[PDB]
Amino acid sequence: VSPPPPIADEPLTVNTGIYLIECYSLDDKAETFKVNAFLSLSWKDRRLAFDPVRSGVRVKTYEPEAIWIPEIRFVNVENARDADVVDISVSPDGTVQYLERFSARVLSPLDFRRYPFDSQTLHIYLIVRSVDTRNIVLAVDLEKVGKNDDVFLTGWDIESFTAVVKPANFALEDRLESKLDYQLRISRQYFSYIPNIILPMLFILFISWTAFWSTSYEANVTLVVSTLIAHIAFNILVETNLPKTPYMTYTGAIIFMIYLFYFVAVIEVTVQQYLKVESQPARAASITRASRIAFPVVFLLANIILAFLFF
Amino acid sequence: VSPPPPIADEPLTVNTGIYLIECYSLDDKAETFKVNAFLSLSWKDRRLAFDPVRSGVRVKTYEPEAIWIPEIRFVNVENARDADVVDISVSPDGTVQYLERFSARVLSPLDFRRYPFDSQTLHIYLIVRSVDTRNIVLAVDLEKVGKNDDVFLTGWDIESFTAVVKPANFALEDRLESKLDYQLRISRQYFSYIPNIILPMLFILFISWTAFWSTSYEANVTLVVSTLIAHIAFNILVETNLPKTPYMTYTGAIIFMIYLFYFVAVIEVTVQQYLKVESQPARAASITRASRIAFPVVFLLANIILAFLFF
Amino acid sequence: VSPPPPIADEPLTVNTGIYLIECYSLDDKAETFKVNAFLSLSWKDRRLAFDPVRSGVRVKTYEPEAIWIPEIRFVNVENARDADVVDISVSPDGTVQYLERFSARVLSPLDFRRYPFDSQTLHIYLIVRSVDTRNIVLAVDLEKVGKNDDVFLTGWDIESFTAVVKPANFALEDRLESKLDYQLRISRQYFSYIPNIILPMLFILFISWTAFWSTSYEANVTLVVSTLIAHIAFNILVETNLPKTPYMTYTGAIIFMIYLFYFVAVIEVTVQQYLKVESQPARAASITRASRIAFPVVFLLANIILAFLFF
Amino acid sequence: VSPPPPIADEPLTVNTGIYLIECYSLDDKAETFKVNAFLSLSWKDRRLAFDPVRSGVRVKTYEPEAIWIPEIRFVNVENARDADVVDISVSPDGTVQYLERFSARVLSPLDFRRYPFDSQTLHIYLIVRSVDTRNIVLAVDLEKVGKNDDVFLTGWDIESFTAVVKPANFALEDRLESKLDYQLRISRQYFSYIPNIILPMLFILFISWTAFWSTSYEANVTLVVSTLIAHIAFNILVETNLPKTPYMTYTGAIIFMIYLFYFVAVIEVTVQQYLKVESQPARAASITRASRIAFPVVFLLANIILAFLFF
Amino acid sequence: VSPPPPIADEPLTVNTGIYLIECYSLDDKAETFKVNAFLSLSWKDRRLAFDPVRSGVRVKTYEPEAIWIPEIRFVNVENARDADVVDISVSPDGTVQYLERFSARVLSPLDFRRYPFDSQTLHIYLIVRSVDTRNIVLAVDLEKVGKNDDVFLTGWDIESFTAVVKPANFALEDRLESKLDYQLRISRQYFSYIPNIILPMLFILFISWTAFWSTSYEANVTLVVSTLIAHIAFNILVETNLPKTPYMTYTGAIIFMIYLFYFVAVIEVTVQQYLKVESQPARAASITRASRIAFPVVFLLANIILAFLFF
Ligand SMILES: [Cl-]
Ligand SMILES: [Cl-]
Ligand SMILES: [Cl-]
Ligand SMILES: [Cl-]
Ligand SMILES: [Cl-]
Ligand SMILES: [Cl-]
Ligand SMILES: [Cl-]
Ligand code: NA
Ligand code: NA
Ligand code: NA
Ligand code: NA
Ligand code: NA
Ligand code: NA
Repeated sequence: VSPPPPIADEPLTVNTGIYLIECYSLDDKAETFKVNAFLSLSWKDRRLAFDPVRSGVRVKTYEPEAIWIPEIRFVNVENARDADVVDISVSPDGTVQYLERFSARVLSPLDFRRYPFDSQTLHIYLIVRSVDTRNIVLAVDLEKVGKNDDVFLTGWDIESFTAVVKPANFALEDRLESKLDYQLRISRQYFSYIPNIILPMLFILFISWTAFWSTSYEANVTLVVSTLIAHIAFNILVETNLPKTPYMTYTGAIIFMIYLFYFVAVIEVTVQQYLKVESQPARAASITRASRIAFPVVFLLANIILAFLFF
Repeated sequence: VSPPPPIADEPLTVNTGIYLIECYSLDDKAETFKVNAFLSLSWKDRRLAFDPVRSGVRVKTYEPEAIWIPEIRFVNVENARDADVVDISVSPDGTVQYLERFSARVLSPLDFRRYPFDSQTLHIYLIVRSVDTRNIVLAVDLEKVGKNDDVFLTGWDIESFTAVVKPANFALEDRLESKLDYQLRISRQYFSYIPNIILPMLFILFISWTAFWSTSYEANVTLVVSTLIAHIAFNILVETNLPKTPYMTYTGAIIFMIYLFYFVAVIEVTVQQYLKVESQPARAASITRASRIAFPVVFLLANIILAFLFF
Repeated sequence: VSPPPPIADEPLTVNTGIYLIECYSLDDKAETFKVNAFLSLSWKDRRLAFDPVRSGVRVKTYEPEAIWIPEIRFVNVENARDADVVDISVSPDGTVQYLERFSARVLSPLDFRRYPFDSQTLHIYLIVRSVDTRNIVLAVDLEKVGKNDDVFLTGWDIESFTAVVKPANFALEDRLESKLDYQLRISRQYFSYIPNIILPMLFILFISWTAFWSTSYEANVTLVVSTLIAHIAFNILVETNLPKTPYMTYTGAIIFMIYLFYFVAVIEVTVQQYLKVESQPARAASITRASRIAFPVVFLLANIILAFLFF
Repeated sequence: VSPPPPIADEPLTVNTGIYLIECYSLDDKAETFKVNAFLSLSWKDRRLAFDPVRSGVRVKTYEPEAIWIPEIRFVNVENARDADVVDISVSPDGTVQYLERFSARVLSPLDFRRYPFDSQTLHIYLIVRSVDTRNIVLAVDLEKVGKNDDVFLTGWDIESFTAVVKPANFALEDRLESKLDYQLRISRQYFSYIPNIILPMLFILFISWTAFWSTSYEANVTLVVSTLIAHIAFNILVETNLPKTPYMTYTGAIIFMIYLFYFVAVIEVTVQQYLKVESQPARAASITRASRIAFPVVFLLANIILAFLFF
Repeated sequence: VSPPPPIADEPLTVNTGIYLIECYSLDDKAETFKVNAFLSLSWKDRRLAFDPVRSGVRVKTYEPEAIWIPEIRFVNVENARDADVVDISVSPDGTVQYLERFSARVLSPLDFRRYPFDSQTLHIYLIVRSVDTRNIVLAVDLEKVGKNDDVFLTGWDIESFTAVVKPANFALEDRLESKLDYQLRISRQYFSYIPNIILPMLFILFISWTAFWSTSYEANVTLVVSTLIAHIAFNILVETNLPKTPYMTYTGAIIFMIYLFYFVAVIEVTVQQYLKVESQPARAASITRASRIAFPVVFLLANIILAFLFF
């Protein structure tokens, strides 16, 4: 079976639609998500036209093997989609209506700059390669784009699922390709990060600052070094949920900055002890009293500066 | 092969049944479970009618390829089910009895609010899409719904496996869909959480309170900070077995609240030391004595309040 | 192809055999194991009978497609077995000898009560569903049941592989099922648990008891709290190799009991310090001296009681 | 279908091309990467020649089954590539133009000597085995070699994708093999290693050196041993992201060297304490003062020497 | 298609060869490795003989379906090999030359006694089952056994790939089986274990011995307990890379023995403190001075004894 022949010199328009049934497994490290959806295709094939009066039937059902079907592929998939044809219907004028249900692991880059307060635009790129007899061009049937109300992506809020209606037409190996961009806009449910990572991380930091109300070097060393090790455990925990980025994320910036605070608290604790041994406790008392104000104040201002640069 | 023709204007009724053979791998993080079951289907196709006198047999066996079979799909599966046809029996009136054995990874959301004392209703949604020639509607044969006595889901108790007998019939892409809800009610075996997470977590918390019977700042700092780090290890352990939820779980609430207790114990330990250095041990003694009662009392009342809000 | 016809009203006997080639991947958490074996089937088909004088041949080889073969399935498998037919031999009387090689992931529950000194009975349940024309019943050919001498299951000793010769015959969805139970008896190689978990766990416990020969609260607090944290690391290590059980395991019971010992050692260390501060060191000396005997004695007796309840 | 016949005694030239669509999952431990690309093949088959005047058509489309196609394989793949034929076009002279889209897990060794500041040359080796009737030789069509602009490999920068145009022609099992080398040059995005591993590791090292401004043995022991344990946690973290190499990596060398610094700081801390107890604090003061300069100076010079040997 | 008929009563000899293309994923825990190789087979089928004069052709190419091919299987594979036929060639006398490329996950036991200084002999067992018409026997064509020069097994050195030329002929389910043993001799690249596990483990052990030059119980307790916890972290790290063995490995023996050294150092530290409190520091000084020599001396001799028993 060959492609439908043109009346003039017009390309063949394959109208498309994607109806999401399931969204699952958004893997941040892999920058992938799994999708279960309906792919609907429609085009005119005059060779398939019939008279409903003469044939009796208003529509004709076909097996994929019996007719020409455009080879539609996904650009950003790991392996070719697992697809199962649901129906093929042909109106008297030869308008074919094809429907298949598929599943696919989609590869789509994520911007982690504002993590865990980030929003993403996931993409599903549909593509068709033209043949020598005909140039094939893709279109969007908006009445056939959508998602099931129950569609849930664990740890994310689905905002919208739309299609950029004008395809990106280009040459690849001296043949025309027509590409469509289906965009799934999502925003991360940041909630759990607050009681599990953010507040525990602040609590251990504030505990290290109790060393500014202590003259005991041994206890101070314990407070600052112990909490520093717990900070390292949180840094390791966070970086295991994320891929390695060539930029700084919001959480990464805070986590990094908090090390400087631990480092400066060790200097203070060291200086205090040194002065007391040198019989200068009055000078050490001045440094410790200033630290009580300076550490929370510089921490609050540094955080305002960071929140400003990132949001 | 086309669908069976109607006598009047009646939809074709495909009776269904699901008999569970195996339940395994309830993945809390993924919100999935694996199932191995029997899917039985039954419909009338009068085109398949036969006379046992003329044919010899009283029931005819068919290969799936030989006859029209309704395209029945699962809504909430990751990939299309692994299925193997066991039997296709046709009786003289044209009634077809179809039996297949399948295995599928089912995606079903879980409510972790009361974790690890939670119950869940797992769902298996069966669906059929109508054709232009006929509207296909699903029914439940209750005599064909059940589960093997040996069906065990590691770490869970299976309560019941029933079907909501009235299908959800609705429009989807200008065709009718008939959906059935099969519900597997389960409840978590909370037992192991007690000696492995809950009691160890309470023991280390009670150990931190021994600081209220000590005047040694160095020892108190070690007791409270060391046990706090062990609490962080339990928080990390717990959160690795759970997905990130946009709500607070019972365990999460307790784990979070216990940080406040560690934070306030550090303040007490700091205050006590400060007063002793300022030559006010009588005042410090009053605060430490009150803490001995206040900490267990507030811990018990806070826990009663939490158990009330969650149960 | 239809099933063989009966002479009288007798069921068709399908003689079975399982010869293990490989045993691997006993996953304790999943409660699964992987098997690579031979499945042999034997039944009589009179339609297939021939005279070896007239035909010349003593046996006839067949392709699966050419003859009727009973649909034999495994009950407790994750997915249907990956099978490859090795041979089909038909003798003059019509006795068919079928041989296939298969691989399957078998789901079989494990009793962890005596872990890591436990023995298990793994099961492979074979099943056949009867047809309308004939009732099919399973039998065991003992000469065709066995295992390769080289069959090794990493971390386990294989004791025996036998079959319960009488099938479980029962009705399921108004048809007869014939089920056979093939039992693989294994016992855990507990050896490695001794130098890697048990003895390290006892060493750190005995190290905490050195606090009974020390009057230094600061050092005592370090000894008891540090070793307690190492105990938590062993508890976490152990519980990651096991599924969550609605009962107590042997190791779990010991691990749990050892927490009580750490808790009571903290009370002793606290009491001793308190009395010394209250200028009562003679009383504290009496409690520490008793603890030196009481702690090992109660530890040994509690362990004897536990070993008795579990074995 | 047999291979095309030669005019003289010339080998059959199969022109090749690889156009990358997706690059993903560069697994450092496994030394593998996943690829989704176009494989284009072109050869002449005189048997397929036609007159475009007589046949009307300018090109002829074929199904793979209809014509002879060379068996082209990948050398360094885990399993055979998952391939789907896109097009087969035949010009009037008999020049066949074959295009397939494939996905493959490619096994390619990595040099970790300069990790995490390393560059790699990933290889995709194409091969063809000659037949008895004809010797098949591979060529590169440079116009059919390339990559999608959007091609991203998480944690890496793609520099170039080129082919070594001259094949490696060699005998293997008394038949000719023609092998082509497609090279994907990449360089690691080292950025994230700086705030997550390198700077945290230096901070804890500098914290241990504060012991050189302290006369408190107890505090010193805590500072040096605690930071040493945090170093061990970083060493373990790093070595889990890398395979075991029969050579030293850059990071490995630094991580190893830093242990010697911790070991010598423990000797210093021990010596100081010993002298103070022996009533020689003047001598200890001289050693501690020298260590304040010696430790950072030797650390800086040792690092210059290492950076020189590795870069 | 039936097997070739014998001239006399001679068995059918299938000559075999395995040429390794890729070796990868030697999983120590699973005791498996993945292989990508060529399997070549050769046998005589007189029914396939032709006159080169009459037919013109010197060799005849066949599709697997067209002729009888021996069912050759691998004994120690997880699942049946993924195989693709490269060529089937038939000389005029009827000698068939079959070549296929395959990939397989091979299950082969490993001896960890000398880990990480161990050598292994990996096995690939080829097998053929006899038929009633003929006894099929396997042979090795040594000119067709080998490996690609580029064959690399990450973390291992490949020494040789040879075949035990005489098959192990035996009865299995009343048919003769012909088995061949292909042996891949490898030796572990122990290098990385030295800077990553062995030297770090010795450094922390030597640090605990600095307690023998200290009279500070509090500091001693910190030194010995902190380093002991780091030893536990190394024990856990090592045992995660290895399966549980019913014997002691070299590393396991050293790791275990080092616990006894930590235990005895705690006794010494305890004894020293006890004597000082009892006003016997002269006696404690004698024990501490002896320990300075005794601990390194007993450590060196115990290690010589262990190296002797294991090598
Ligand atoms: Cl696709
Ligand atoms: Cl263009
Ligand atoms: Cl074009
Ligand atoms: Cl489905
Ligand atoms: Cl099965
Ligand atoms: Cl390939
Ligand atoms: Cl095989
Ligand atoms: Na088609
Ligand atoms: Na059908
Ligand atoms: Na059959
Ligand atoms: Na301490
Ligand atoms: Na072909
Ligand atoms: Na064959």
